[PDB]
Amino acid sequence: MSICTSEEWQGLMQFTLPVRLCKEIELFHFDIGPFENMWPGIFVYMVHRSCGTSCFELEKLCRFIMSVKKNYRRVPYHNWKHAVTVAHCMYAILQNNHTLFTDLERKGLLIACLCHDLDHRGFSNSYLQKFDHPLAALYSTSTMEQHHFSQTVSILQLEGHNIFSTLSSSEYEQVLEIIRKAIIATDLALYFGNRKQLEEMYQTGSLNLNNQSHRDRVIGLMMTACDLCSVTKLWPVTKLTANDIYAEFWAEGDEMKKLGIQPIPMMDRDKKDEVPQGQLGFYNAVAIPCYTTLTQILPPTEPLLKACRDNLSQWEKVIRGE
Ligand SMILES: [Mg+2]
Ligand SMILES: [Zn+2]
Repeated sequence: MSICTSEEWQGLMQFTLPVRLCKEIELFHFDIGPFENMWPGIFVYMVHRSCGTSCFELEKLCRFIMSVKKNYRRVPYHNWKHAVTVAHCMYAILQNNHTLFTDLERKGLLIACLCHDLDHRGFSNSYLQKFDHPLAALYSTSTMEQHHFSQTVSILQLEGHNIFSTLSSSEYEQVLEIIRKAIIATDLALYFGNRKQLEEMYQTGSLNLNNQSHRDRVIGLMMTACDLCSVTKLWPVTKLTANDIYAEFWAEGDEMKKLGIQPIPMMDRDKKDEVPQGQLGFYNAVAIPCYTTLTQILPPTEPLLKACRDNLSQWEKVIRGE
């Protein structure tokens, strides 16, 4: 476990945000990349704007963030920058659907996003499972997600870190569940079933947001939507990130090789030609449907779908030499 120093959050409480960004965070395609220094501050801004200033305890929040920060590894993809990006997509969905969600749901969904990949190694579930690695035996399914949540909790169990103290033991235990379920939903295995169910539910007319089971399923889709949002950015950003993903996918497949296993096309660095054919598969199979159902459920999220289409169009172009 890694704790933030004394004078990191104190100088971060000093943090104020420039006007130009204030007006641009609100945008779905907004890219946080150009503002590394400013990332902790931006989350806070997003919290405040969505949850309220007097609402969260400030000393605690700032300690919480820099400790979340320091427990993200320096891996190519699933790092501190993934976290804030994913957090940002949430804020964008939330802002456009603010009232649909309660003040606890919004509190918890934003904190969950930031924490959803905590202590990621750059290794997939399947890897840790087909091998072991103690984590696949401790958490048998949704291996890494279960770790991610656990770590969130450990971070909350630190001196001055428990931002949720000021809640009622009723609310406190409610929000830990919203998080747990949220962090778990980002296991992409679940997503496929969850979308069809939701597809089904919307298509028949059954979907009801007062239904806690329905609700949970909707929140699920949101988490998938955010965890993937880099496919919703402008093309050059989108393309750069794919490098980082693969950087990890390959380092993984290499270790499969290193210990006598033959990795799929997607984690085979000698198979870089098939990538754009895989990306097209992934957009069509996974991302397009994901943002499609989500737009039906929540119409203020159609922009996310467009961005994704546009990016699919680009991938098609790479395939045909252009
Ligand atoms: Mg993850
Ligand atoms: Zn993720």
